[PDB]
Amino acid sequence: VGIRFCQECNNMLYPKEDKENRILLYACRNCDYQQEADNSCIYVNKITHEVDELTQIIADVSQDPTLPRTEDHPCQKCGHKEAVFFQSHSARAEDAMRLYYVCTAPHCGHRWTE
Amino acid sequence: TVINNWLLIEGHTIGIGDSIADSKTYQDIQNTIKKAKQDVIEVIEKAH
Ligand SMILES: [Zn+2]
Ligand SMILES: [Zn+2]
Repeated sequence: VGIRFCQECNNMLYPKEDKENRILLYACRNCDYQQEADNSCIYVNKITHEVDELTQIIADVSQDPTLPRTEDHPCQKCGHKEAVFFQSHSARAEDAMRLYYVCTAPHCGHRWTE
Repeated sequence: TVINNWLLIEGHTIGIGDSIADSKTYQDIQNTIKKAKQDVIEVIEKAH
């Protein structure tokens, strides 16, 4: 999945085949540094990719003066009443109007979606 | 010619009295507008 780098030349490690022990080795093209990986999966491609933005929503959006606010949706963690909300705010989304919420209490930053 | 010289008797105009409605009509229009805005709000709530 991710990119792993050689410790000698600090270049990308390409996958190379070990035709003796039937094992996967990551080797670079600059030096002869070898490795054994734990992912065991070279490549992964998901075409749905309906990523939940709760990973990508920052908790600092609560300081936006231009966002709507509601008090009928208390925070799950700290029980604070006021909570900002907004829409998906994502391009390349075929169809979405679901709301997202962020707690406005400082240092809480709870970001959920009912 | 005939209609113009007769129109010199009847006359024609356009004014605010011709562009103003009645109180009952104003109430009807405002009611309809409020109902439509409420329905739009309901649709938005269902979408959310
Ligand atoms: Zn290397
Ligand atoms: Zn909270």
